[PDB]
Amino acid sequence: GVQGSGAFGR
Amino acid sequence: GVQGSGAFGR
Amino acid sequence: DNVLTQSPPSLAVSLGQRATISCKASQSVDYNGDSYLNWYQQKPGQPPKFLIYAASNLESGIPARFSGSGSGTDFNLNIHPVEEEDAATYYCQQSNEDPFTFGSGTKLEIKRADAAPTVSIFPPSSEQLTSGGASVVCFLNNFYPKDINVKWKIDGSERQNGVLNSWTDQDSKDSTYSMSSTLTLTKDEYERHNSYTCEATHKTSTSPIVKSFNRN
Amino acid sequence: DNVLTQSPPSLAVSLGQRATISCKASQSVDYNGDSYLNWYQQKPGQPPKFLIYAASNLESGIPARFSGSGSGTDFNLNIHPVEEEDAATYYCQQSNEDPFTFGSGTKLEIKRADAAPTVSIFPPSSEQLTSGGASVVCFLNNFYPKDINVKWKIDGSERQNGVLNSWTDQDSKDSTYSMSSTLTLTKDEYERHNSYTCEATHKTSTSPIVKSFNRN
Amino acid sequence: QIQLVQSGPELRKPGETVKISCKGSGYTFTHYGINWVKQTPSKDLKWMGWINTHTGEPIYADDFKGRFAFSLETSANTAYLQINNLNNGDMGTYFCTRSHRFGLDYWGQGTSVTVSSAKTTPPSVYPLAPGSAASMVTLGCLVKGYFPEPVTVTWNSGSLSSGVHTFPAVLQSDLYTLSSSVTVPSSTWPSETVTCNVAHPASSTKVDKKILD
Amino acid sequence: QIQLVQSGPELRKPGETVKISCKGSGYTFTHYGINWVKQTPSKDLKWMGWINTHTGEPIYADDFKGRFAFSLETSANTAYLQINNLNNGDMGTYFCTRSHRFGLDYWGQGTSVTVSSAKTTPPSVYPLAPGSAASMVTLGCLVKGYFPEPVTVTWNSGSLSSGVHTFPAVLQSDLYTLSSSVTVPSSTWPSETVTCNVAHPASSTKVDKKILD
Repeated sequence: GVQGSGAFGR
Repeated sequence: GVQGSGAFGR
Repeated sequence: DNVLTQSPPSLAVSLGQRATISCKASQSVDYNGDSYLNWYQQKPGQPPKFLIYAASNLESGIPARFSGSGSGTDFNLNIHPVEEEDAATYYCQQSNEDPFTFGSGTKLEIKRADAAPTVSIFPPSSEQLTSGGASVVCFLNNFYPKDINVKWKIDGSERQNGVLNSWTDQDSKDSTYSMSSTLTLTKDEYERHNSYTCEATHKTSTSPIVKSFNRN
Repeated sequence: DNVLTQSPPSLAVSLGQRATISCKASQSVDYNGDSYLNWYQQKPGQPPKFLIYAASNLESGIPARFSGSGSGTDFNLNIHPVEEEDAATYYCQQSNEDPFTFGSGTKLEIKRADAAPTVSIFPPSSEQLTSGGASVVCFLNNFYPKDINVKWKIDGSERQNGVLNSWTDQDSKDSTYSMSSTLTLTKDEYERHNSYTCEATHKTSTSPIVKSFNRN
Repeated sequence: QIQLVQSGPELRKPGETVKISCKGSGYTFTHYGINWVKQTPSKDLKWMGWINTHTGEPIYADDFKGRFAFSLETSANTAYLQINNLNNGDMGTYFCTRSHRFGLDYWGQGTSVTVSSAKTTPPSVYPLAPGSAASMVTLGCLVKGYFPEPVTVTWNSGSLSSGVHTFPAVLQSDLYTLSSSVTVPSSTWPSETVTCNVAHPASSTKVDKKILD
Repeated sequence: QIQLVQSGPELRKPGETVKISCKGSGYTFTHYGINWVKQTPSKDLKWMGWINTHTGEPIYADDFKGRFAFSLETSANTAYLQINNLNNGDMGTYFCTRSHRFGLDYWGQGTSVTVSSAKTTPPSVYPLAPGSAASMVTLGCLVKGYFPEPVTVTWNSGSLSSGVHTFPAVLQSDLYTLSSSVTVPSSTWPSETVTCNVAHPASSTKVDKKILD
């Protein structure tokens, strides 16, 4: 795996 | 720490 | 010897409620103002854990939800509020005379709300197949209550032979149970059929829980 | 920004009961079927601990006594049964938009049965005396409730100046509080008097708790 | 940071001898007595006696008088339990514990003793990957056809453990079989490596099995 | 066995720079993002932004745009936070956290930053032994007249900890003072050695004080 958490992993 | 436990430490 | 009798042998307590465990000694353990009686907690795979000494003194570092009472021949361990981590066997022990003796323990079980199992089926691996055997594995994880029934189906027909089941001890964090069901066949027997089903009933589902694969 | 408001700012719950903490978002955190809202637990001196994600999903390894609910703008953390280890500040957090935001936290305090303090007085050490200072230290340990009052006496007369008090956070195992009281004098002032008393009132005692030494 | 650490699981044939160590650290070893406790297969706890670590003098419980010997190597901060002429009744887990004024405070982790004339057989370790047509994913390892107990199983050398269920072994046809599952987010497998680490001390085997799709 | 370990407490004068490291282990470092979180003195939590550990690209929260820089040394499995031109408002504890699909799962232990023009002063450490005329015994250490926070206190190098109360420091006259107590059975002191281990990173001081009657 996970680079961006939450909104950033979209 | 205590050599003998309980009764043995008497 | 000073025989320590515990009761009940086991009990189930709902989360947040009080567990009361009794220890009765056949000889008094009182000496010079103190009762030489200790309580331990044991979880499977682990050594006993020192909880309480001299009937009522909490060992340093132990939660104050544990408390002991009594003198002479009659002692109680109290646990309130009962928690998920508290699933264990509890043992009393006297140190007033040689030999030191332990009670035979009281198993504490935790009651909680229903939890639905997560059910996973696994085909034989290539590695085992190249060896001439075929195991099909089914995991049924984190359910409550413990009451479950598992059926194996081969091409729609129920298979009873060559099935071995195993169960975990109640989980220290969510108080659920888990089960593993393994169906072992020869490779030859395995390749003569195509569909393999692990089918479970648990009270949390109105229908059976079905997991299958095709050897295809 | 998406401002997260928590309530209450703090609360006290008796052991074994339910804590309910609310988080209200100024913007919806719903995206594609999921609420992007997480709960953390923080104890002083420690980083936040990941408890719950996506409103209601328990992080692996976390006790099932913690549970979350809600969607849109309105969320709750539930803790039942409340335990000694559960004294902490709890924070909600959204990840639906840049910047990620946290609530300002709800402090959970644990209510338990009375506990009497253990009170210990300590004279200045030789080492500090050779340096020209004199501190007299009093520990008042593992009491409940938090309500306590400490008086210093020098030769029977109450001393207010040069006293500094410190308190620990509620204990993670027995839910008690501890206090330290330090009276600092010059060596010269210290040697002009002989009896030093740390005197405490706590509700668990009908009279004050007196600890003294003589410089003799 | 005080601990008592014992030697590993032992397998012996009937009539043979076993010697078990208990090493204390984080305190002065010769200042505290060591007690020995047997746990039977049925889980009963039996006190075997104790050794004074300053004088070296042992005291044996009446139930453990004859074939049992407590000794010391104080330069190793270690106490030993020796059992001579082993029989099936000696099977169980043996614990050293430190003397406390009333109780027994620090415990070693246990040393199991198996008595058998059977040959050691190593386990076969198989990956359990989801079928081709199958947000959380469950994987496993099958550890098949070994003797004796125990085996130890970890996942990712300790990095994964909360999502793990390692099931008690089952005996069928004089051989043991065990399985272990691990449940992780789909964001961790297959993009990240997931491996089960299996050890069978009796056969001196250590196997790592990567779970692959 | 996955952890994020940060560098130690930092003291700087106004206008200076601080660089803080966060080292990840037990997983592939370049596969997970690192987020940075500030905790203010009043205990508010503020998300500062994140760095993609595969591309090296940082994203800053609007509140942390200007004097803050996220960087990497992937060969060290380490992410850095740099704060330039420090002011009093930058005081607080800074946390690295690993990205999770929804949340922030693994956290570093925190790195406190103190901004001050004051000189570092080492602590004086004094034993607290019971008076001559005084089954459980309480002992302590007085850690007096230091700057800045923090100090760390242990007892017997970690062997005693459950019986310990280490009290928050108090500020009087630009200097901090803290005390720590330890409660043990009378069977452990004075017959066994009890020592407090005090460290003040800012003054590079490490002191062991044996408690003697």
